[PDB]
Amino acid sequence: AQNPNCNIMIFHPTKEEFNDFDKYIAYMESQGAHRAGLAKIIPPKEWKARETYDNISEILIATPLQQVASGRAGVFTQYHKKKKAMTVGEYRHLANSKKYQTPPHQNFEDLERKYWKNRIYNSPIYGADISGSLFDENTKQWNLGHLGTIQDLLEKECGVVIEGVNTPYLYFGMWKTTFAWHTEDMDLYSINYLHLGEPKTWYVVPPEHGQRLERLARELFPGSSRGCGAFLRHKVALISPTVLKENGIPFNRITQEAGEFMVTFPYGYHAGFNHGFNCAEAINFATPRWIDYGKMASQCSCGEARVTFSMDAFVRILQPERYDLWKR
Ligand SMILES: O=[N+]([O-])c1ccc(O)c(O)c1
Ligand SMILES: O=[N+]([O-])c1ccc(O)c(O)c1
Ligand SMILES: O=[N+]([O-])c1ccc(O)c(O)c1
Ligand SMILES: O=[N+]([O-])c1ccc(O)c(O)c1
Ligand SMILES: O=C(O)CNC(=O)C(=O)O
Ligand code: NI
Ligand SMILES: [Zn+2]
Repeated sequence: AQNPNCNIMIFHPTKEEFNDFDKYIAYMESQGAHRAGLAKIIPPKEWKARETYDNISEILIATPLQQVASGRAGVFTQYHKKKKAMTVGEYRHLANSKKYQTPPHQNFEDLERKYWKNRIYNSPIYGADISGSLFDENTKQWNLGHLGTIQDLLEKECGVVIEGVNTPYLYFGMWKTTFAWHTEDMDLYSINYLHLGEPKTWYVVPPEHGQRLERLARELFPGSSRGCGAFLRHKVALISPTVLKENGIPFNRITQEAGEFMVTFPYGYHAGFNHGFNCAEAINFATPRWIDYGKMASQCSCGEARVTFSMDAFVRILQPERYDLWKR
C-alpha cells in the first residue's frame, strides 16, 4: 500500500502533466496522496493564474466576519459576528494596521506557537465565502472556475441528471483568521489556490482516522455534541496540535505559500489559520472515488449548518432515506 504512514505529499507536475486535471488527481491517489487527507501541488514554473493582482482592491467584501473565540487556548469555539461591508483595499489596510498585523516572529514555527498561545485573545476579521474567481479566463490549466462540475460527475457515474451549480469562492484573510475543524459538504474534495499574500497553515487528519477526531471532539465539546450528531459541520470547533497529540489523534501539518494549490480529499478533516493578509480561492469537486464517501457523509439537521442549494440534490440521490426523513 502506498503512503501507509499517511504523510502529506507534495507534487511538482510538469507543464505537460498539468493539462489534464482529472488524470493528475488520479495519479496523486495512485501514489497514496489521499491517505493523508491533504496534498500540496506546486504548479510548473511556466504557469500563472493571472498576469497581476494590481486591480483587485475594488472587490467588495459584503459581509466581513469577526471571529470571536470562547474557551481555552487549545480547545475553543468561534462565532462569526457580521461587520459592515468593506472593499478589499480597505480590508488589506485593516489587516496591516497595528491592531491586526502579524507580530514579529523568527519563522513559521514561532508564528505557529504564537497563534495557539494567543489566538483566543483576539478577534480577527475574515472575508470568507465570496462567490467569484481571480483566475484569468485564458488560464487553461487548473483554473478553479473551469473545472468539471460535481453534477456532471454524478451524472457520468450514476446516470442521473440533477439540478445545481458549483462555482468558486474567494477568501480574504489576515493574521489569526481561522478555519475550524471540518470535512467538506457531502465529504467532497476541495481544491484551494493561494493567490497572493502571506501563508496559510493547515492541519489534517487522515480519512481512515476521521472517527478518532470525531470521538475526541464529542468529549471536548459535550454540549455541542448533544445538540447535533454532526456538529463539526457547524465549523466552530478548534483543537490545537498539542491537544491532538495529548489524545493520540493522528494528524499532519503543512504551510501553504502564495502560488501553491492544496487539495483536500474526501473525509479528510482539516483546520488552520492565516499568517497575515492573503487571498485564496477554493471550490469543491468530485471524482468517481468520491461517490461512496458522498453516500456515507454525516449530515447536520439541527439547523445550524448552512448548505448550498446544490447540496440538496446530492442528499436526495445519494442518501434518499436521510432526505425523506429531513422532509417529514
Ligand atoms: O502553464 N502551463 O500549464 C503550460 C504552459 C505551456 C505548455 O506548453 C503547457 O503544456 C502547459
Ligand atoms: O464557548 N463554547 O461554547 C465552548 C468553548 C469550548 C468548548 O470546549 C466547548 O464545548 C464550548
Ligand atoms: O485545554 N486543554 O489544554 C486540554 C483539554 C483537554 C485535553 O484532553 C487536553 O489534552 C488538553
Ligand atoms: O451511515 N450512513 O452513512 C448512512 C446511514 C443511513 C442512510 O440512509 C445513509 O444514507 C447513510
Ligand atoms: O481557506 C480557508 O479559510 C478554508 N478553506 C478550506 O477549508 C478548503 O479549501 O477546503
Ligand atoms: Ni475545507
Ligand atoms: Zn447541526
